[PDB]
Amino acid sequence: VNPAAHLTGANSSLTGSGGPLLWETQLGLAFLRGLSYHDGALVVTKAGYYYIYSKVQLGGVGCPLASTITHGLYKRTPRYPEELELLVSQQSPCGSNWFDSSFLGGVVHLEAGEEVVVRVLDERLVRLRDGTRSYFGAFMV
Amino acid sequence: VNPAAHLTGANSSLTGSGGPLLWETQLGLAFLRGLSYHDGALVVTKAGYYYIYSKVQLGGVGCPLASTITHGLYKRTPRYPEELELLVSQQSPCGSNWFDSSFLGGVVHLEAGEEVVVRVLDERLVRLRDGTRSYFGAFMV
Amino acid sequence: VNPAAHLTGANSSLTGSGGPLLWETQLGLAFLRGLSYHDGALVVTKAGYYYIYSKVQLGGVGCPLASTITHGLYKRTPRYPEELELLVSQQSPCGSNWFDSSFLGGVVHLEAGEEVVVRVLDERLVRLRDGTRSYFGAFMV
Amino acid sequence: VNPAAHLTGANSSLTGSGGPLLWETQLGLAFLRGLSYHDGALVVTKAGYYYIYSKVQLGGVGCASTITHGLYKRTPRYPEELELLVSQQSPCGSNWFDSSFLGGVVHLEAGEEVVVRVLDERLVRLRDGTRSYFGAFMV
Amino acid sequence: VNPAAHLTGANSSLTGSGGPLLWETQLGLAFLRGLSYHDGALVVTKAGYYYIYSKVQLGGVGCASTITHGLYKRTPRYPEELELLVSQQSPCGSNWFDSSFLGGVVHLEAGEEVVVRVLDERLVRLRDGTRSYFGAFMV
Amino acid sequence: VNPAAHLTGANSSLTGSGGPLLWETQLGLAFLRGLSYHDGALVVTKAGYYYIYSKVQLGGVGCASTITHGLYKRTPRYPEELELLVSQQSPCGSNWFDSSFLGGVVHLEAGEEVVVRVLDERLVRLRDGTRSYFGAFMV
Amino acid sequence: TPTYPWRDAETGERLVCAQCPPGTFVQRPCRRDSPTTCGPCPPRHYTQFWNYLERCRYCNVLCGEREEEARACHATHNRACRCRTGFFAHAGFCLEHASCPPGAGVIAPGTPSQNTQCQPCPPGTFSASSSSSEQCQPHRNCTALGLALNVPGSSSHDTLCTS
Amino acid sequence: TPTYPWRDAETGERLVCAQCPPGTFVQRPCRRDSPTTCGPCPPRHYTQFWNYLERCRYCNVLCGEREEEARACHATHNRACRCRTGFFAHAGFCLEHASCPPGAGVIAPGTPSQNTQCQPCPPGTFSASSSSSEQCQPHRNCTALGLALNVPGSSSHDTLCTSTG
Amino acid sequence: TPTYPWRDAETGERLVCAQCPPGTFVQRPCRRDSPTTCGPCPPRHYTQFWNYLERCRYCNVLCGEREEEARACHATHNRACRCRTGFFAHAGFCLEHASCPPGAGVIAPGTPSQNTQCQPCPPGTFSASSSSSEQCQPHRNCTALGLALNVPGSSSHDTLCTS
Amino acid sequence: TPTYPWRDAETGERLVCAQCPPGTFVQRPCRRDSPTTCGPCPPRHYTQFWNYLERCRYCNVLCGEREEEARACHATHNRACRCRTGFFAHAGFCLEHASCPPGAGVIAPGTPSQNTQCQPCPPGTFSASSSSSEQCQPHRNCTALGLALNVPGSSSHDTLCTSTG
Amino acid sequence: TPTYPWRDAETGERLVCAQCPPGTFVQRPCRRDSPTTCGPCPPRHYTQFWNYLERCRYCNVLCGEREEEARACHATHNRACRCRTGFFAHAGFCLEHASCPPGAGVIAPGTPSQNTQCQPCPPGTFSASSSSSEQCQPHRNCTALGLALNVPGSSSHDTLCTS
Amino acid sequence: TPTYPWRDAETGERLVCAQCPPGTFVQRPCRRDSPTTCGPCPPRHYTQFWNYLERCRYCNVLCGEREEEARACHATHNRACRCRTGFFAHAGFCLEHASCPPGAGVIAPGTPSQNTQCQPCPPGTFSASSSSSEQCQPHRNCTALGLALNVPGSSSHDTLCTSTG
Ligand SMILES: *[C@@H]1O[C@H](CO)[C@@H](O[C@@H]2O[C@H](CO)[C@@H](O[C@@H]3O[C@H](CO)[C@@H](O)[C@H](O[C@H]4O[C@H](CO)[C@@H](O)[C@H](O)[C@@H]4O)[C@@H]3O)[C@H](O)[C@H]2NC(C)=O)[C@H](O)[C@H]1NC(C)=O
Ligand SMILES: *[C@@H]1O[C@H](CO)[C@@H](O[C@@H]2O[C@H](CO)[C@@H](O[C@@H]3O[C@H](CO)[C@@H](O)[C@H](O[C@H]4O[C@H](CO)[C@@H](O)[C@H](O)[C@@H]4O)[C@@H]3O)[C@H](O)[C@H]2NC(C)=O)[C@H](O)[C@H]1NC(C)=O
Ligand SMILES: *[C@@H]1O[C@H](CO)[C@@H](O[C@@H]2O[C@H](CO)[C@@H](O)[C@H](O)[C@H]2NC(C)=O)[C@H](O)[C@H]1NC(C)=O
Ligand SMILES: *[C@@H]1O[C@H](CO)[C@@H](O[C@@H]2O[C@H](CO)[C@@H](O)[C@H](O)[C@H]2NC(C)=O)[C@H](O)[C@H]1NC(C)=O
Ligand SMILES: *[C@@H]1O[C@H](CO)[C@@H](O[C@@H]2O[C@H](CO)[C@@H](O)[C@H](O)[C@H]2NC(C)=O)[C@H](O)[C@H]1NC(C)=O
Ligand SMILES: [Mg+2]
Ligand SMILES: [Mg+2]
Ligand SMILES: [Mg+2]
Ligand SMILES: [Mg+2]
Ligand SMILES: [Mg+2]
Ligand SMILES: [Mg+2]
Repeated sequence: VNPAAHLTGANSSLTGSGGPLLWETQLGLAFLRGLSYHDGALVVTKAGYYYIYSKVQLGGVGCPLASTITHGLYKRTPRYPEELELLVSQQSPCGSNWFDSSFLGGVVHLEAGEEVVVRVLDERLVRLRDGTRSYFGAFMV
Repeated sequence: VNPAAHLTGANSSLTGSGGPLLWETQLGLAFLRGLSYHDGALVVTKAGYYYIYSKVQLGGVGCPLASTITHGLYKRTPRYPEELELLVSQQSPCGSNWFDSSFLGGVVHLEAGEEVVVRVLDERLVRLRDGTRSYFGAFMV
Repeated sequence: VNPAAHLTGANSSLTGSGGPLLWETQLGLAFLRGLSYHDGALVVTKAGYYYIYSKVQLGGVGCPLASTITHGLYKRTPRYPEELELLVSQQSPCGSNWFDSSFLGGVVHLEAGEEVVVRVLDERLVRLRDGTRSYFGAFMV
Repeated sequence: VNPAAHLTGANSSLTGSGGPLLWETQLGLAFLRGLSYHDGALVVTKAGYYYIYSKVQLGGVGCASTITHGLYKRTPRYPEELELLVSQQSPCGSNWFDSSFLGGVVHLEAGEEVVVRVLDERLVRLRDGTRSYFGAFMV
Repeated sequence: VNPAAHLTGANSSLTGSGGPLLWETQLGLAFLRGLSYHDGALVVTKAGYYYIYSKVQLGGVGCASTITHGLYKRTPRYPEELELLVSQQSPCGSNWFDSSFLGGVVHLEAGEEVVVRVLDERLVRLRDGTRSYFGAFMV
Repeated sequence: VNPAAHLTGANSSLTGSGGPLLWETQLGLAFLRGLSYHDGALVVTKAGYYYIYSKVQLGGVGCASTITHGLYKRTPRYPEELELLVSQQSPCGSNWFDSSFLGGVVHLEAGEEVVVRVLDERLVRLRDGTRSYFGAFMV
Repeated sequence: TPTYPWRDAETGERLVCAQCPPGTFVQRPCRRDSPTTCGPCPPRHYTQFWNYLERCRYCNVLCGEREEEARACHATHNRACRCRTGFFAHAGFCLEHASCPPGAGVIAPGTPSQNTQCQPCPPGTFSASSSSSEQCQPHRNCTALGLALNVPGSSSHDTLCTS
Repeated sequence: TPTYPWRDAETGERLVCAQCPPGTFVQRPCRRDSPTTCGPCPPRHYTQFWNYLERCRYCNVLCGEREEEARACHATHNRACRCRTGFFAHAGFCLEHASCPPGAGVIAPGTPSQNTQCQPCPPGTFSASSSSSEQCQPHRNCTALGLALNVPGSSSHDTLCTSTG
Repeated sequence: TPTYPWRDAETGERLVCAQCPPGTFVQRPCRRDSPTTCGPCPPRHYTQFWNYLERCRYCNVLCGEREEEARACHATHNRACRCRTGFFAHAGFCLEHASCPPGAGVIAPGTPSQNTQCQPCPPGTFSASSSSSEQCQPHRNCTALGLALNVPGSSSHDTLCTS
Repeated sequence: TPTYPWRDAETGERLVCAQCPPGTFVQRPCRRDSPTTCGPCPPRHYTQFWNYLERCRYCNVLCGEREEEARACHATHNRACRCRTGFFAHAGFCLEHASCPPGAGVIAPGTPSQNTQCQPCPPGTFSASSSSSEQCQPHRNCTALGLALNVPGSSSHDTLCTSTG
Repeated sequence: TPTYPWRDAETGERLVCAQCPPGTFVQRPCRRDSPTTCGPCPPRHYTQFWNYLERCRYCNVLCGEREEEARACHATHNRACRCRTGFFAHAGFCLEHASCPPGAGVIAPGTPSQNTQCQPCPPGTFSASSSSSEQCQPHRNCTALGLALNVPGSSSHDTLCTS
Repeated sequence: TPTYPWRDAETGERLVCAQCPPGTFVQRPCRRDSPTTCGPCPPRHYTQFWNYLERCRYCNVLCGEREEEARACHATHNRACRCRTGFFAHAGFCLEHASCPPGAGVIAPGTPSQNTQCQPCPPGTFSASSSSSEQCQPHRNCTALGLALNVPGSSSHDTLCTSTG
């Protein structure tokens, strides 16, 4: 059984806490197969190389100049008390109302017990609609 | 044999019918291995989790305010007479002449007989060049 | 052992030569497993279908009208004295200062001895930060 | 003695009421010579052709987003204002400034009044009596 | 009796021909006092220095994208127009308005004519004779 | 004989020094009648109320990004300029043009001088003496 | 019948004359003896309200290529303009009515004051065309026809059925 | 009543099973001797058509802070959203209803689908405020009031009369 | 004490009068016999420098809703304005002080001339709030508390520790 | 003649095989006793150089509605596109040739690579139309015609003469 | 030789005088007895056409820092300007000639009226430099040199060959 | 001193091993009888906290042409960048320090974090140049110099006096 997961945007996705986004893990298109989840982090149970990915749908009305949106995938390990940046985009997409989408994919090595989370600063620009526009997944390669 | 496919932009890609895009399936870089194709839909013959993906290259001259472009991957099942949205971006990329590209990837579970198609509204903003800029693929994970 | 690799943006990434980008292959997040590397090209040692991908982080101050940025993945074979385009985006993202990110993924068949490289024209718009924002990888499917 | 006048932007110039702008008439560069003033209007007392003029300085941040600046006549013979000279500008096209100038010759009778309006008044920026003003002279 | 005039935008003002603009000379705020008019030109009959002026209201949707508005003299002594006072504006920077005002004193002889041109004329928006006009008075 | 003047943009008009603009006073459309000139200033010799005016043509490529165009008085009774009439424009909102016009009546005594300034001067575009100019007449 | 003050031009006592009604103006002011004389507005002129004008106001309003007279010049009113069929009024301009792209349909048609209003076609409905009149229609019901499903429908394509 | 093919697991005979109606899904397929068992859609799920799903589609639609439920998740229909009062729908966003400035008035109040509609105040009427509900109202009529005209009105300020005539 | 030229209004010889000091103007010019007479500036007027004005300059400067008097009108100077607390001066406008978004903190507070300055929170530090005062603080040190690490911190969230 | 290494499958000897020329590909590799068999590129494919492909590169280039074939797919070259008449190429798009407004005239007509070129009408010439082919033409010369000047010309309107002198 | 009407300044009969040719103006109008007297244009002035001006037109045109005289002032024409080498005329401005980025080459050089024209380098060709003169050159032909292929070329890099 | 669990490989006893301090990493885990062996971080790597990495984190931070090293890669800290002289930091870019135009002067010079600060020249002062260091300076005072005023000054040009009085 090769591990895989795809987590979707949900009603509680945007905590506003400065923490990572939360996701649906069971309903509609969301699923975990050989991965676990905890407070928005995917939790690795099988060591190996994973392609991780995330898309977030952004949008707003005008810019506040703070007009750069970062979207990123970050690793947590219990051996070091800080997160490690893995894959990150900066967009300034507001160049009235606007929509843009940010995608991230790549392969990283992950040990059992390590976790990956998704952060967007500023969180308020993420637009949830139906679970198909913002999401977070991975599978082992 | 692990299923995979990569279908490319082609001369007949844009039908204008409101239907899904069509693609090349045999020539140049296009290929099917353990997947089939029918009227623009990839057709699953082996049940499992697939990472599906699509990129479309967009472009134009100015905006018509109708200035939001949706790009999405949609599932068809014979058990329900409507399509299910899987993965979707909204871009308003025209913020004289412009180019933008939209990527979508993610994992979904697909049964044999189910199909996946790619829709862009509005279709007229997709720019074909050579099969390398708009495309649609998948492989099992 | 299934081949995989993920190469990161590095100090020497932008040669200015008109050649392909260079990448880190050993340090931090960069790795090769059953793929080799040479002068910015990933070098295939095992024939098969690969999902290849690349992200480059772009940015600048205003546009020079030359204001279209191409990002692409290109194949080299020893049987033909020219490169083959595989996957390509055009962005005109500067529509003061701006940031945009371009992602590319897709599956291609590669023989042993073939190579894949990443080109951005114009190279000067790529912004390196820390190896997490511009990158190039692949794995066999 | 040829009637003439120049009124300047003042602290009380924007009443926020939908009415005309008010102005300074006495201090600094403001003056009246053979014309009178009343709650924002030049009041004519010698009939004749007058070149009238006004300039308003406009400004804001971002963007209903069209601005009219106009000179308008009142006569007590008719219960509505008459438009004399008018501009529409949409200059919000972060910070912005733009100036609007109007001048033209009109015939005015003793008792008729001229005033200045801007919609939206909110966009007028006063600084010192030199950027927004209103005046006239007989020709 | 000091020559003066104010002509207003009219229904027939844009001929589409490359020629000058035409104007109303008699009705509403339009008038002629010691000046004449002819196929769009003020015609001088008393020699002197004149303040001349014109304002055109401009507008459109989106964007060759530069607009000239100018006042020009004709004399029968020379087979080409002379430029007197001119502006270039590129205000298309969806909907937009902008106004252009020109005024200045020039010396005119009996028989000389002044006219107004805008390129591209297409961008002039008439509304009511108050936003586009053309006038003069001797000084 | 009623004082009047119209000075035109000239080759030497932008000194780059922070000082006022210079102008042509004699050739083409430029003239002086009962006014004098001196290193860019109209110099008054007959006291009175004057309508003064100026128009500058502005232009550039892209974008400190606010432009002031103003008319200013000098009197030898006080060691600083007085601002009379002023506009701020930020029209850079690739190529762009915009014109600024100022007119107004002020009282001037014999010996007082008026000048024109633009900051940043760099943005003034001369072409032919018709797009940037400076003048006055007594009223 | 309202009134205005007037001095007699030679006697100089305050008289109180009657104003003239809409559609008219003061041809000749009142005097010692006779009431105010009111003439009717010449063509191309008006007075909408009671007044003491010595000359009617000019019908000064002009309609552009994309406008028609919503009210003609009349003795008692100026002309007014509205947009022609096909255009609507936005910021003092007559813009063309919008089309609703595929996957979206018309809920309210365009009018002289309002643009075409659109929406995404809800589930079970479609529109396959850019159009400024075509609305969200419901999918063909394969079951209510005694037919089996061929290809499912979407917001921009009708559901298909087989023989 | 539409059908889906099946096969008895014991014998192997082809079966023609009945589909399930809106509000249900196939919980058990038909057999030679019992019909298809249709289950009711559980909370947060739905089926809106005749169908043979082994599970109901999820009510996936989320409503933002500026939206409320036009329709609830129900067994026969997904949830659906419209804009709250104060807001209207432009291009997938919920924007604030514009105010008409001074000199202009509301001809149609804004709705969930539609923005405030303003014309400029016609002659003899006015609006002095920025408002998203104030309409062009008619000028104080001094002649109808028997009073003397003090200052005439405009599109943005009411006519003023004296207190006598 | 500087001076200016004057003709006597009836005799017409060049006299050399004294100017008037800041805060004053020439009520009456000098003559044959008497020195220049200098009056003080009326209210709302000024003269900042030595002069021979027949009327003080008017305090012409106006402060807007978002400005306060940095200097009042005075006999010797015009009024001047600066931005109120909360705003700073950018292009002759008083804009609101910026907030630093999560993942970034305040290094220099806003003032009347300068906007809030921000930066990304460096390693080992955080800010979990949009704020125009809140700065980059250091992560909770789990080890310097005799506690084990629960969840690691980031530029926008504090590190957590367990019992 | 360039070469690629190979190996006889029966014996095992190294071979030095010949490459195939433009317009062909390797259909069969060389052997000890027969040379490399070069096949002609099949329709819709090409090879433009000396090469040892086992299959020809595909003619992948597509021409939009605003383009036509500058070159056809041929066995020695991919297809290639230029803009149709009426259009020129800016930044991968095919834009419409600008018109020169009134007061300005064409100095160079637009091509597939280049947009219309306009100057403003020099003295003694004019253009009265927006056109993408009308050049600045010289004013009616009333003195050359022996006629009296009626109205002088400008950069955008022709001089007018009377019908006599 | 065309003509103009004139009244004699004291007799007042219509005379028919000759105009003056380009490069000249009317120093003195014709009379009873003598033909029109034509003076030549002073410096800095002109008359391009036949005329009866009492003063030549002023050479009023000014060339800017990025312009040179395409025609000097002359008795019979005004000055005219074109762009200096390095710039071209776009909307009444002299912009700098463009560079063609790597992967694209020059087909037409810049001139005073036209910008540098570029294109993607077609197959078998390259340009490795941003430049406003450097064109698409063909790849090194490894086969036409008796060498084997090292690394293939692209639109922005030359093909490499080995010993 | 913080700890991580472990297990002797011979016996199987649980161990409570010591973590490694900033500047080190775990090279060998603890055993029943020897403590954890902490290795020094090799060049180009670091650990900034107490930790149990089997390898140090890489100094991944790169400095652009417009940046210099605010901090070097060190065993206890990653590298870090600030803008070079002439430049300041806005939104992840290093922009050039603005010049104040004529009529305005520097109140604060620009730093790596902050752009040039300009006010307009207050009365009795001036600046005649675009400069990123020139401050509003006071006008030549003709009365303090005993000289006659020639031309008054402005915010952008100095007052001029004659050479006598
Ligand atoms: C050239 O040099 C001369 C010196 O020989 C110089 O004259 C001085 O000008 C200053 C500024 O106008 C004067 O300072 C003022 O003095 C009076 C008292 O005498 C004060 O009341 C003034 O007001 C202050 O008050 C406010 C409180 O409400 C404060 O907030 C504010 O700080 C005000 O400044 C002020 O101090 C000074 O009196 C004269 N000096 C003499 C000797 O006359 C002149 O200004 C210089 N000229 C130029 C053009 O630079
Ligand atoms: C109507 O037709 C008449 C012809 O009957 C025509 O008159 C001609 O005008 C041209 C242009 O003004 C004249 O050409 C000039 O001739 C003189 C010598 O006589 C030259 O010096 C002139 O200058 C050139 O010199 C420069 C060198 O420094 C050159 O760089 C430049 O090319 C200049 O042109 C010029 O050639 C010509 O003399 C008259 N012809 C006659 C017979 O009088 C008139 O212009 C036409 N009118 C209209 C309105 O089109
Ligand atoms: C398609 O058509 C059939 C009519 O044959 C509809 O069947 C009814 O659907 C409703 C929906 O709630 C059910 O309550 C009824 O039980 C259905 N039919 C019968 C026989 O009772 C079906 O709803 C239609 N689908 C639509 C309108 O989307
Ligand atoms: C967290 O707290 C502990 C204090 O208990 C710090 O421990 C010191 O870290 C420095 C950093 O160079 C070392 O040199 C010392 O060896 C440490 N402690 C001892 C016992 O010697 C630790 O640095 C703190 N972490 C921070 C400030 O990030
Ligand atoms: C590279 O060089 C060789 C010359 O040695 C060229 O060889 C000729 O290519 C043409 C192309 O149609 C063929 O018809 C000829 O058969 C070739 N050579 C011989 C020996 O006949 C080759 O075309 C060159 N490649 C280019 C210009 O791209
Ligand atoms: Mg539709
Ligand atoms: Mg209102
Ligand atoms: Mg913060
Ligand atoms: Mg033309
Ligand atoms: Mg090049
Ligand atoms: Mg300075």
